[PDB]
Amino acid sequence: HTGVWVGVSGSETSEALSRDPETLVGYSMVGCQRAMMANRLSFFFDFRGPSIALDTACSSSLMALQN
Amino acid sequence: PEEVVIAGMSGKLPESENLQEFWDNLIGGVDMVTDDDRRWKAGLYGLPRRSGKLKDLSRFDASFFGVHPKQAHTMDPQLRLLLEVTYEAIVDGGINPDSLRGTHTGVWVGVSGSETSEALSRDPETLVGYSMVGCQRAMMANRLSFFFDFRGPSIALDTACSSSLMALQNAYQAIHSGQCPAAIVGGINVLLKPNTSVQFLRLGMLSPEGTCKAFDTAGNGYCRSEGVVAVLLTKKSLARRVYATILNAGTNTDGFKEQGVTFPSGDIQEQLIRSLYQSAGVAPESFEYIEAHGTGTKVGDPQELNGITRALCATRQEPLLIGSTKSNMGHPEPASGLAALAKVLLSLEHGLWAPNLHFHSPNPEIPALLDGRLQVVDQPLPVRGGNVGINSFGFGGSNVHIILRPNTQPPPAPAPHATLPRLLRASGRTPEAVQKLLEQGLRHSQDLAFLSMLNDIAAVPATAMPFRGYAVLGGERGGPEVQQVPAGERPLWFICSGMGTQWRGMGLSLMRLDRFRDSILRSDEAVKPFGLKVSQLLLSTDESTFDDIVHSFVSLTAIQIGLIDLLSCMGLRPDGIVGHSLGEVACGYADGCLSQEEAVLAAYWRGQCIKEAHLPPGAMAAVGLSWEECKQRCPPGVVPACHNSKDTVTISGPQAPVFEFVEQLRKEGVFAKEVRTGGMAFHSYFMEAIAPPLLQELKKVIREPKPRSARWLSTSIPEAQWHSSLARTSSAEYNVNNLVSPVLFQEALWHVPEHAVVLEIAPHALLQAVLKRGLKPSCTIIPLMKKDHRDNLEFFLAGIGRLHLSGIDANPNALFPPVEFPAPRGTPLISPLIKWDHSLAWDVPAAEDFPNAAIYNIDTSSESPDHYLVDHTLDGRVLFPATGYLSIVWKTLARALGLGVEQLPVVFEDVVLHQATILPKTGTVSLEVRLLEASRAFEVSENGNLVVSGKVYQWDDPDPRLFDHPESPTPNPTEPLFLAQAEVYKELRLRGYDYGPHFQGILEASLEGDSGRLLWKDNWVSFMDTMLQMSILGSAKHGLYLPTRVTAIHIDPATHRQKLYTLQDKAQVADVVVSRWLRVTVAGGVHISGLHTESAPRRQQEQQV
Repeated sequence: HTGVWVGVSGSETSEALSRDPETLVGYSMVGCQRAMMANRLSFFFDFRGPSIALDTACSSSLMALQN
Repeated sequence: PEEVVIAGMSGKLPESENLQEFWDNLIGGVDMVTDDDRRWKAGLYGLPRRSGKLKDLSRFDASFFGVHPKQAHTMDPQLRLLLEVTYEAIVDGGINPDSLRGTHTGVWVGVSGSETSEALSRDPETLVGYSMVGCQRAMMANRLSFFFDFRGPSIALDTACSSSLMALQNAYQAIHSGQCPAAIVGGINVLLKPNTSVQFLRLGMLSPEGTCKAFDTAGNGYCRSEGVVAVLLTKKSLARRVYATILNAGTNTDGFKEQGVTFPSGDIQEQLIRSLYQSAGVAPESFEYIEAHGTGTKVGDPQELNGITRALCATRQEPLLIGSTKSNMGHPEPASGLAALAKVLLSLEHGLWAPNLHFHSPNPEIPALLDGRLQVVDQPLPVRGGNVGINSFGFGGSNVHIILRPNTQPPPAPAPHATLPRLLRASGRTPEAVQKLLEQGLRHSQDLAFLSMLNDIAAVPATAMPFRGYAVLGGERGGPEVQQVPAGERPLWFICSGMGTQWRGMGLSLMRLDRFRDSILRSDEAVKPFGLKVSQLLLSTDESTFDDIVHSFVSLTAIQIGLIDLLSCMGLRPDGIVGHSLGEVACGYADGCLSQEEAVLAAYWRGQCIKEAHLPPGAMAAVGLSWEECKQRCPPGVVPACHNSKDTVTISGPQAPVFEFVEQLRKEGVFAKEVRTGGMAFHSYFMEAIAPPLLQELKKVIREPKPRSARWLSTSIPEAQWHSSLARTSSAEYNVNNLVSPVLFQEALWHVPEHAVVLEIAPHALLQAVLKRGLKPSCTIIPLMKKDHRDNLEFFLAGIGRLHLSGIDANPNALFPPVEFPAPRGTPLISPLIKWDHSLAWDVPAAEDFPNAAIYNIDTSSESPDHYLVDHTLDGRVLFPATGYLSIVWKTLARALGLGVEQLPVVFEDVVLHQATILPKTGTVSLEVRLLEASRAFEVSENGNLVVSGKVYQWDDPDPRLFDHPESPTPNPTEPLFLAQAEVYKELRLRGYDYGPHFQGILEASLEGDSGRLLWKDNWVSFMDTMLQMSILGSAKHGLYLPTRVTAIHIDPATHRQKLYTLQDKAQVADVVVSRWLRVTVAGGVHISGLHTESAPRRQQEQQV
């Protein structure tokens, strides 16, 4: 039941990959969406606990550690 | 731990402006997914044509939330809506947000989109720092914490499709362990960028039809939608209304899956559900309705429903109802959980289960539906009873589940206090909001809990909500009163009137309250020994009950003390206290220097001692004469009794001389009236004999004199003596002195501060006219009672309402018995009643902002740098000069090359003006320039209409020879006479050109018009247009000719700077030459050749008549 808490405040790669609607690819979202920062870790490492990505305005890492 | 309840709820959902419209759509069966093109053109990039979209995103009441207008435009629409939704949610629970200020209330918001930030941060040359503060995802919760002043955690979750429900679970955990007393849970989603929908379509999640047909065989996907919902969670103690209690809430992740990340796993959901309902202690058979995810996916639906079947339906006899709200409104990704929560709460409140749209045949892979274990809500099914389960499963693999216990508080049993009228006080940003609150409260006047909740939130400072209103509910009459509240604080003053106010049966109506009856009974216990029961006197029908002086005094004092108790029950504290004749004791009690027992006993002993004297009769009558004139005019044995006001004074003395003086005064026409003296003179020498026994009796009753207060302004002691011993302590001596001393009431009125609110504590507002006349005009007078009124309770409630309307804060609830909480199920929602100030529309990103051309806005406003264009009026209407197009094209070319305008010598060729653009008086016109570097061609357009075209390119090798002035058409004009500026422009006016000061650049021009001098005002457009004016000046043809084609224009700033020379003034000029043989106009560093001018209609409308 291990949980993953990730504090991320930037999503620039998703913005860059999805800019062009004609040639953008679907699986770009599965790899770039903020929620997938923790969900991908839980998927690979097979953790059944909470999988949350926080922003919380520049204290995201320490807030995730507190959680 | 403490219990967690859902105190409040609000939100804006697809095609619903509030929760009441959302319920009207849910129960009514109207599909909330629309086909319009509000966000972007339908069918873009092959996207589905249908999706759920809020009604309006460009509304926000910035002034209320302390946001400057500039930051409001750059703020994320999600946050703009979420601030209002959160405020609505807080009040919806009956909790005034001021109570939560400074606490550790937490804010958890589930947001999974930052489209607004991307649009505002696309231009590095113009983006401002506000867009970071307003649009950053971290500010979604930090802004709410900042405005509402919450000291608890402020996080913004980003798990997709579970962000809002995960936030609710986190808030539940925080409150459960005692970390927070209350929490704000929010979820927000708005559709702005089509590229995200294109990503979802490529992934295969979206449905071609756009319909989220959940639980049906034909499930192609889901359809996106946007919604904003906020929920207030509080411990059991703070909740006023409890929609439902959270028995347990948990979360877990699917972990590694063979199929992939996106493929849902039903076994993990089953484990989560089973663990939650086991740890919560709830048996599976208790459940009645399960809010499945129900996105309509061909794979997710069977997995989720089979997990539910294996977890809950294993061993329950009655079928388990299952429903999904996404078939009604669509799928808001992060705010999906809170939308289902809102649907469940509304269904529980109204007793009916909103059905699911688009369900026709069950999915064959779900055996539970075929054999009837799971019953889908096809039709509105009445609520029977049991727990409710809400689960949302993000597409990334994060699961969240919730167990609810619906509130089932039965309506309270009827009570006597429900019969009598109640007071409703409302506050709002605009008059319409106050009227809405008052009307909704009146429509449910019988509901005590609803009225109490409304009264709780109405206490907002007049700065935040400037419009206040009140409405007495259940009275014999009374429509709502609405009016604005003047800013600033207003002192509250108590004025207690003297004798002459008592009337038969006074105060019986007010005794149907509990506080007044309690005070009356306490007074009765106080003066019980003598045998006078105030209750019997008030209830006694005989008119002589208040004819007896002792009964009059005792009952008057008791009623005034009861009124003071009622006022002090609401929390009102006076700033000043003025007494007129008797009521000084009541004023003392209001101040505190006298206790109720002491006050009543002193009044009674006062009255009884007055009787025992049996002194000769003395009648006192008010006189229309002024104080000064009457006091010297008084006959022997008659003096001025009370200085009520400048215009009227009251005198008491022997009946015969007083009557003769009254008749004499009537002779003179001065106002005369003999007030009821009961046959005994007051405030005269007759009371001098009564002094000793009264003082001794008061000492018997009063043994511990206490100091007077600063608020109390003694009207029996002259102001010069306010430092005296009697004025220091309200001992028996003070009362005895006030009995015989003259009543200097008007003297102390001058000290009432401007804008004072005056409450006349008395059984009858006798001195209302005196207060009006003798008080500052800004002051306010409130009776609080009336003589022979049908129901004095209604009058008192109206007085309290008027006190509320004046900015003073008084809560009517304290008067009536407390209402049992939590409120009964079915109490009307309060969030839909909140109306804001939405007169202004704020900027919102458009589809054209996001990725998938120079623009110039010509603004003629005075502050605009292009204001000089207003001076170029042709034929009575403003036109953009052709040189204006040339200048903007030159600037665009300079920017393209990177050089500054003055560094780029440019060449134009084959310029053609297809149409003339007309600058409006108000607004702006956008001109767009597109350059083709390879072809050396340019094009100016307006609203997609071509206006100018030609060829522009840099001048590689400038030749100063070009700008040498050409040979004159005439070698020797030999005329000393020449046209000056005034004459030149008089001629041009006669032709039809009306140029203002900025475009009058010709200092002089030769008679033939070939050669002249031009000004140089540091402006290129004006200079080139001046050259064109010089060219036109020579034409013999009449009419209004305007440029249509220019073969070639050469501009060289270096030779322009070199050619310019200064006159005797500091102004700078350039010599111009026009050659009609060679069709060339050379001036300074500009060279125009082949100018072609085509006759304009020169027809103006509304010509002078």
